[PDB]
Amino acid sequence: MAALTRNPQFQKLLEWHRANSANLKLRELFEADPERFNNFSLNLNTNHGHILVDYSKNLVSKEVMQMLVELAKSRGVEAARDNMFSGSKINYTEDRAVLHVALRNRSNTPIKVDGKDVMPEVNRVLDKMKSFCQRVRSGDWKGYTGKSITDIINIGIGGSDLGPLMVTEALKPYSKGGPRVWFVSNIDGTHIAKTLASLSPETSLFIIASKTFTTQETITNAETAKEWFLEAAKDPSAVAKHFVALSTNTAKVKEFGIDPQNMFEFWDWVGGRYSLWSAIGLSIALHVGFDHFEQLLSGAHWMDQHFLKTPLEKNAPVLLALLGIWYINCYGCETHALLPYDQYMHRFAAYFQQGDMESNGKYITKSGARVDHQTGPIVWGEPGTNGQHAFYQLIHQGTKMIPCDFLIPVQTQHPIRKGLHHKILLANFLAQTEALMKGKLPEEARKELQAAGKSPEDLEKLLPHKVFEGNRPTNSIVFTKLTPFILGALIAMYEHKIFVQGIMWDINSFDQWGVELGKQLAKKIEPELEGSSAVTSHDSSTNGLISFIKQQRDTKL
Amino acid sequence: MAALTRNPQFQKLLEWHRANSANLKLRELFEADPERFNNFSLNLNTNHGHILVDYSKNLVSKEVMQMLVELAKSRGVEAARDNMFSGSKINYTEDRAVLHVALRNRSNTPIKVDGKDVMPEVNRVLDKMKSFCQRVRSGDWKGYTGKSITDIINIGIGGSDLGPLMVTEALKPYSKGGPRVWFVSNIDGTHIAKTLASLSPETSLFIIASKTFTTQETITNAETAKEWFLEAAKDPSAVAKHFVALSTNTAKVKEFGIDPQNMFEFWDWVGGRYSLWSAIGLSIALHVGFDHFEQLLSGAHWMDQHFLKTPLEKNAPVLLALLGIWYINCYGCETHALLPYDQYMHRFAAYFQQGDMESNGKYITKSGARVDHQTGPIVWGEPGTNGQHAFYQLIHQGTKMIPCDFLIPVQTQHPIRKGLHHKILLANFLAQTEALMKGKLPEEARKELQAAGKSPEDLEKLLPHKVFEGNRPTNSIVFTKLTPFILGALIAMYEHKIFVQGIMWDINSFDQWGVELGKQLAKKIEPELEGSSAVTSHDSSTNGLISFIKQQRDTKL
Ligand SMILES: O=C(O)[C@H](O)[C@H](O)COP(=O)(O)O
Ligand SMILES: O=C(O)[C@H](O)[C@H](O)COP(=O)(O)O
Repeated sequence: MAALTRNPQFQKLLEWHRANSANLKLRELFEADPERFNNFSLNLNTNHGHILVDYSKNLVSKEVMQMLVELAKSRGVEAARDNMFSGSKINYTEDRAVLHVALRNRSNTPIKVDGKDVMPEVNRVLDKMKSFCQRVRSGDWKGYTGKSITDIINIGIGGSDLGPLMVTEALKPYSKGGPRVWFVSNIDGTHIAKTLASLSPETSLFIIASKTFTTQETITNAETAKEWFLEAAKDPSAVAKHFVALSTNTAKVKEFGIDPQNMFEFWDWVGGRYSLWSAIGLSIALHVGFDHFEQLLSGAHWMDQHFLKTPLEKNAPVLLALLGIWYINCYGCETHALLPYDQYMHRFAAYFQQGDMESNGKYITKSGARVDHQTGPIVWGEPGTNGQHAFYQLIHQGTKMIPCDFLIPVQTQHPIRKGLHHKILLANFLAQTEALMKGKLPEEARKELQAAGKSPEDLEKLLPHKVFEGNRPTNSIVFTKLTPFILGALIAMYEHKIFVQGIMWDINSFDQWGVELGKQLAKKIEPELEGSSAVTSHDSSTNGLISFIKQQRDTKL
Repeated sequence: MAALTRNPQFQKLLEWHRANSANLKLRELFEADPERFNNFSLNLNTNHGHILVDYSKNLVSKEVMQMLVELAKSRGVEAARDNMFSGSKINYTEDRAVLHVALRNRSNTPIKVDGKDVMPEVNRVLDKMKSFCQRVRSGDWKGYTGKSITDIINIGIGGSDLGPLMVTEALKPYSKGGPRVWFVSNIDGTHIAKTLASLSPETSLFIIASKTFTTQETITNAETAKEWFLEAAKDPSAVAKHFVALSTNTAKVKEFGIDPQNMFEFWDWVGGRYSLWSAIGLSIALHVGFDHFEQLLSGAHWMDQHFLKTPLEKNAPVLLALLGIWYINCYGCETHALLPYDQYMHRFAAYFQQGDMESNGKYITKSGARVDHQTGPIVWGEPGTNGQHAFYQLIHQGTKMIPCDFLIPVQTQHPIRKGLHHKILLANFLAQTEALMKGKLPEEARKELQAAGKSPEDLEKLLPHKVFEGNRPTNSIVFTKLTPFILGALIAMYEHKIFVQGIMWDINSFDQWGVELGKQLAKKIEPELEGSSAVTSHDSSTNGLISFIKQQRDTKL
């Protein structure tokens, strides 16, 4: 078996769930205890706004939370956290440190890897980013025909794309005066082609974002961009005014034709899905300004310190992690929905779909054992209120239990119509979790239909369809305003939630052998697509699909 | 007990699964049967391109498919389908016909509701749409200062938003000569504010899309748009030049102040999530032209005819439905992933999130009995190749079974670099489903670790982390090109998949009672947010969150 299932505190938790969970009814939990909100929420004062983590609408009692905290202690969460923060090589399959926390270590307390403090180099690259941002944003940096830069294009995929994309979308109001930012990621030629169609080579700056600098999609996209650029500029020296690199691989950057002076370095202990805090964040800093990028880092640092110093029973990422364990390993819920009531946060769910699933979508433990329990959930979601009109039907009246985190800023960036839109948005945010909790009893629906004027026949026909069973648990995460600082704190909070779950499951949150597999796969099929000859080298499906491609690719439509 | 679980063909299938499902291994199924692709795929010739539905990489034998087809028959799928097409009121809770098939009924064969052919009115509205499209696209339709329209803004939510958005995104290359299209949906004031910031009142035309014309989000957004417009135009009579309506409710359209000639009508038998084919698709027709809109309709009509005429055992939407039943009701898979290897299709998954989940996220059967089995899955996904770097880690190496549909056009709209990008994209599409099926054996990974120079100790430790169990089932759906016609067929195919699943579960795919409770509770909270007074009328969580909002909304950050 595996560490979690062999753990006596987990077996106690699970046994309690089997014996007692059917008796947990949210509506009744609240009625019985007027202090429920007070005892099952955290109001965090960061001194730059508050974050309220209200976990009271969860299927938990004091005893459940106690058992969960004991399990975290039994699973050695505190020691593991400390090991991450001190630069221990906790990425054991790759023998690497895990130090995204060093990237935003505003205190500058030394963090050592291999006896050497990483902070001087972290800060050197940040200084280089700051200087570069000033030069570009001021209009001082000129293109090959002597014009200021108007457009910045990040080329990268996965960890080198989604962070910068999500954050520049979320912090859009802070981009006034900054250059337009574009993200190219897919190898699909549509992505680069449609982007380049809107650009001038004279005023576009490309950012090639790649830890390895060998990823097929990114290097191919970069080469396509360079070819397009050089067709116009016709001068290799012009590349240095228009192409920069964010990477750990100096040799491959040089090979591509980028000046080492145009290279913004990061390190092997920065996981891609944890990399927006590093040089990978350059497009963020260019778009919103370095000061706002620093505020983002500072928010993360606040949350880092919260995670590091707070007792587990009052520790926000730990509690979120433990509630997840409860739903995943005791209730068996496959999914976790992230539902931010904020259009600017429209890529937040997608970001953590990567952050969570690539981290904890694992099945081998530190001991080499195959897990005999569930690990990471499927993470999904869309911003409210749109979701209410798309898939909430299923959340309310389907056959699935779906833990949801509802997120919203108190203050809107756009208080139009004297705040009318935000009032309605807030009302829906609140009402939805209330509804999921409370439901609507047959007798309550019966009274409603009676009042609506329905005949005894029509009422009886319609009744069961109008019943909401409720008891659907949510987190509500509410924050003063979505500033760069508060966003940094929220991202870091979920990063540490993911960390805690991974430790408890005894898996490595920080490798990605499935992703590494992917990068080895396409090479075998590529040459087989060339020419008209039939391919017989694979299974009949792969073969048949190739035959279809070859048969269909010359047809005129 | 419910209809499905009481069905003897279902009982046989479930019993077969219990006794035999451990014997099903994809690798073995292909090894034992060289005709597997040939017998477990459908190559559909539409006369406007081919659609290959390759379902061979699924955990099914000939016997399993036979059992599934028998179940579809004994659950009344053929009769239920015929009832939909004939205008029977199969939406039994609302007593409505279900006739999105009539909207695209290119044959013009009479379809009666209450003894009246609906086709004349369908065609009348289409004619009106065509005329309006000519007026706007030609530049003949002038704004209040006499200028041609350059921007169209659809305002709507859910069914009045996702379809038009997804289709205009997917068919972008077909929009030459068309006005720019914008989609405002969220009540969050960010959405309309950032949209209006980039527009001129002189050249913008708003399309107010609302079946009911009372949806709070849409009408509020519409009124905000009108306020912005009138600040510039300062003349209420100019509204008629810049606002049109897509509705079933003539009166409410008139109350808002729109010209009755500016109203594009649809009918109660057009479900919101099945509405893009109706007047709701006006923004599509404006963007890509009416001819292309007609091609979209014709593709759907082709698939309607395929669904209607084809024996179940070779009927594409039926087979897709049956595989889903197998994974949902026998394997217990909560989710279904849609993975288009196509940037233009980037909103396809979000569209069917509504189409699928709002239809089949249900728990009450036709008899009024509660289901005692799973219904609709959670639908999710992002375009390839991006997912390969992000959540495919979990698909390959997690603890969840996740049926995936991989979709791709053979021909790209942007064959840059002599087809290099598309070759790579196709190679990845093919290699990923192959790898999901095959995995990687210990003997294969061992040799890789050996060749990489890993020590005997390191190899031993790394090995299980590098092994992939495989046996992960997929569908591959490959089509000649993503044209308006082919896109229409693909959407219609999934519509009918959803229909078949709904009939088999004995649920109503066409109502949405589960949105009501959240709406009611939001109306109650809205006025409570105003002013400084404490709110105590709810549970302590709702009260506490409101208190936090009132306390935090005046804080200056
Ligand atoms: O998402 C993945 O983990 C990586 O970030 C992605 O494969 C890109 O890798 P690169 O930064 O080395 O190009
Ligand atoms: O998604 C829902 O089913 C509806 O389409 C949505 O609420 C919009 O309703 P309306 O078209 O009546 O405004």
